[PDB]
Amino acid sequence: MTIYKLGENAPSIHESVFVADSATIVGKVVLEENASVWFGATIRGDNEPITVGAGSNVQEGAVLHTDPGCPLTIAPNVTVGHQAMLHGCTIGEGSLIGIQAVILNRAVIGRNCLVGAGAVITEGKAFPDNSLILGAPAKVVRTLSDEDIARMHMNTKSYAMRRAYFKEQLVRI
Amino acid sequence: MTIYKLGENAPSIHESVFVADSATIVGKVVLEENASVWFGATIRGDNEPITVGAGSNVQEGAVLHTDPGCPLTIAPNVTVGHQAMLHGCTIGEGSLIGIQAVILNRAVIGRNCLVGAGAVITEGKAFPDNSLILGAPAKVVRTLSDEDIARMHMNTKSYAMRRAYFKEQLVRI
Amino acid sequence: MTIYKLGENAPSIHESVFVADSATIVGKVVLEENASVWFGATIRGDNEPITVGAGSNVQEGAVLHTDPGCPLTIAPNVTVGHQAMLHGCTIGEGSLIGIQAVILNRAVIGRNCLVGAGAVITEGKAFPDNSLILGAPAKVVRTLSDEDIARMHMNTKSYAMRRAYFKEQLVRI
Ligand SMILES: [Zn+2]
Ligand SMILES: [Zn+2]
Ligand SMILES: [Zn+2]
Repeated sequence: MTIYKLGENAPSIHESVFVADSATIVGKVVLEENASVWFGATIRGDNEPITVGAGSNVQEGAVLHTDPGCPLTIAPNVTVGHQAMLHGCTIGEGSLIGIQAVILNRAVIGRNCLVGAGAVITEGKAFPDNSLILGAPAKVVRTLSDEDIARMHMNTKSYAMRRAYFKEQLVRI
Repeated sequence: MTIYKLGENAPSIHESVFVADSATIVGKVVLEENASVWFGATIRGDNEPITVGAGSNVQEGAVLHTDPGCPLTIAPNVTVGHQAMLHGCTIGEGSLIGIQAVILNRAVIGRNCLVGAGAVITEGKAFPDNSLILGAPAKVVRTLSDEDIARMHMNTKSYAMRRAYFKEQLVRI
Repeated sequence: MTIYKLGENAPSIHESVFVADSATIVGKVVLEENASVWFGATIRGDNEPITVGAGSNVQEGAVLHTDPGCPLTIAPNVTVGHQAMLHGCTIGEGSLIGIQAVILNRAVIGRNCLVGAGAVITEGKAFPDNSLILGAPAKVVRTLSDEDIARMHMNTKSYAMRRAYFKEQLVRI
């Protein structure tokens, strides 16, 4: 596997976590219960700590990094889509980060936000809870409905389930 | 290698296929004759089936996935560029998907289309044959010329050839 | 590791280089002193040669490729950010390529340029030294200040240092 200890800092991974063999986890990284990191994703905890909250998933090729003074915190029940890039930011509980979305240092995404695929959130930007954030540079286009939020959570919960399926039914050929 | 069987579903790969050691193939995936999947690419067939048509290539870091009710079908002679992301869509024969392009569920790209680098095709969008599709959200900017189409195909055919070269002349150091 | 010889062409890597185990280096590739290639990055030297200048870094998931007649040359002291894609272009000394930025064939980036995250530089575009290049298609928005340039270099130099730390303190778990 690609789980690495850097210096004296070794990842803290809950047993229930699914970490794909090609998912790189380095240094100061905390992966909470029911979280999952997929193929090709990389979580490099060499500067500030990086936390992936319980029930949260980090999909294929997503890259999580930080810079000094910019810890990366992903709250519980969050989906980080394929190829996304989170850099030293804060993601609120229940949010969904779209495919290839880019979020830079100091950015703060509130609870239940949906960041659109291909969006780019610049450094220091803050967004209120339940916001649909689209564009590059991204901005709040409107508030999400109960349905939007419920579908986002359904996807995230589905991944928390898929996690167990991959842990017990995935066999190399 | 990173070829995985998920549950009872194992990938169907034609012997002529080139699958890079770091290319992840999981579950319900069909890779037809002369297709090729490069380093870091991931094809996750855990929901709907994913088919890569004969003579088609999936370049470095591209990620192919689907959601229930949204199978991913890549027709023959198609090029999927580096870092692209295809999610539950349909790609017509002879097309070219640009670098980092993103195509979401239910999108349908006709035959001989060229999707520009960095474009974003939203869910459900459909585009006619021979279209040059650019933007995010992407749209048809104009019809491609015989030359445009011929150059696209030349690239794809070149990859079908490069496939054999890598299968027999690539040696780990 | 993922260092590959293609045909008769084998990578030329300076001993001081840090090459992550999952970093793919193939064929005609030259990695100069103090350069570093991170997890999931791929440098495919199967067409034209690809050179990574001394003290330059190629971050997670970045993909470097070329096409015939389009060599890829990355000058010394350059930072290529996470998930960037450089295709047959020329990057001037002291520059910084932002996260997920895409630069296509024949593009020329002068010395000390900063390409913004998510930008897309089309084929053949040329940009003068000390330019802040943003957008897709990207363009020069303004000249960088001494500070901007100095901070860019600080990041790149920091990576040249981090390189040694990973070479001696990174241990698989
Ligand atoms: Zn970083
Ligand atoms: Zn998906
Ligand atoms: Zn290429």
